Parts: sequence; structure tokens; C-alpha cells
Amino acid sequence: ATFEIVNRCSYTVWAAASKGDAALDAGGRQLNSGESWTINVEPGTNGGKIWARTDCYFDDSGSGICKTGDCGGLLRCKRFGRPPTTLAEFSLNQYGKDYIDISNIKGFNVPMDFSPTTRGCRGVRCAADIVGQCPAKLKAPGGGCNDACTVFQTSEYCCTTGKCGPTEYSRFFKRLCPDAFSYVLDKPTTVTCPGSSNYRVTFCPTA
Repeated sequence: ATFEIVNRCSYTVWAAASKGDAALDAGGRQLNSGESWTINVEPGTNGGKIWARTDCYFDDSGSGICKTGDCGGLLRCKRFGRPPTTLAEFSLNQYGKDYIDISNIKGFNVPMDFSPTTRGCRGVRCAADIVGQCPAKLKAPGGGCNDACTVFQTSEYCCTTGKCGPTEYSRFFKRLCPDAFSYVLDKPTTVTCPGSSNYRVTFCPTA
């Protein structure tokens, strides 16, 4: 499937795409304001994520570090990144359908729109100024707004053991972006699309 990744932000971002134990396509790439990157994602991919990384630097070797979403110091991501990271999540060709969603379960760093470029389903977007309204305890020193589990690391926040409900910190994300998961047990905000759809992930959407 084709995923078009577009950086409409005023700042540069380093896009990343991985399935957890491998890169998707080249796995990562710098994206100056205005640039786009078209990747190919194998059908059948389950558990894929796309995210943006901010404030990175790398050497000629592709080794370095990012302030948000670092994936083990690499430019070309093989694994998932460190929070806070707004996430575009997808599982494709699962019994004939594609399932997509945006999650704030690992915090938020950059606003995002995740929409199909094919017919048959709606997109999801989280573009409120979450960073700007982020509760004091959640603010990431490197920028971004952490989720509460990352910060507090307690069952109440992590759902370490099934039982968990919303908290004031989850509700904060939820209020600002109702279409994105705000906690593990949040009521699903996943969109079902026809199998083999194509998508566009835009950072800092304007519409």
C-alpha cells in the first residue's frame, strides 16, 4: 500500500515508520517544511506505526539523537520511538479490512492528520495545541507532552493490570482530541477502511 507522508509544519521533522521489529520502507527520513515522502508498505502489515521526530541530529553514518521519538539513535528506524510521540497506527489486510487510528497513548509531539487517499472511510486527526495546554507534570523537557504512564509509571496510569479507567490526565488528551486513543482501555476510536486502501499522514495539517 502507498503511504504519502507530508510535513506541513514550519519546522523540520524526521519521519519514522516501523513495525516494531523492522523498518517499513527506508524506516526514516528527514523532512523539511513542505517535503513529502512516499513509502510502500507491504500488504498484510500488522501493527505498523508512523510518527514524527523533532530536534534530531545525525552523523554521516545515520547515527545520532532526537528530542522526541528517538528510535535507538538511528536515522533509519527499525524499532518504535521514545515518547512523547503522536502516533499513526495501522494494521492492513486483516480479514479484508484495514484498521487505522491515531493514538496519544505515548504522548503527543506533533499534530497529525491520518486519512485515506482512497474511497470508503473517514480520516482521523489530532491537531489541537496539546503541547501548548499540556499539564505541568506532563510537559517533556525535550518538548512535547508526555502521557501519564510514562511520567508516573503506576498501574492506575499504565493499566499494568487490566483494570483502569480514565484519569484527569487521559481526559485532558481526550478532550482535546476525541478521535485519538487517550489510554489503553479507552473506547476504540479505530476506523475501518476497505482492505488495500492508500493513505496520507500529514504533520501539522491545516485542513
